[PDB]
Amino acid sequence: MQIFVKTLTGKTITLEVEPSDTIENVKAKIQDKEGIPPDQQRLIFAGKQLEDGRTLSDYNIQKESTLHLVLR
Amino acid sequence: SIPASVIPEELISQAQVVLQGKSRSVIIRELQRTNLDVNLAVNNLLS
Repeated sequence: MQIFVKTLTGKTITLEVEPSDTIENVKAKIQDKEGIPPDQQRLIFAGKQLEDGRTLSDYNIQKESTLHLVLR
Repeated sequence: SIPASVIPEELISQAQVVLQGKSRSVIIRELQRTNLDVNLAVNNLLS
């Protein structure tokens, strides 16, 4: 399932994920692709911060959904 | 602080896109607090 992760300046990171992926799994994919430590990532979907141990399922994230990445 | 009227709208828009539900005025106030460091403003508002 393709999703988009937009950085604060509006850069798009396109990811391939599964609905059963945890947020922590998504952070590790961002680490692999971008070199950013998971512990520095905040992922946001529709204005809310996402919890590391919860799956994409718990947020109804769907094909082409857009998340936002803010570095802490 | 830097006057609201001089803050580039692109900085406000960046914050808005992440902080769905937040008004411009809250974002403007935070940007003024953080010397227009939009990353710090958005972190502050997330926490």
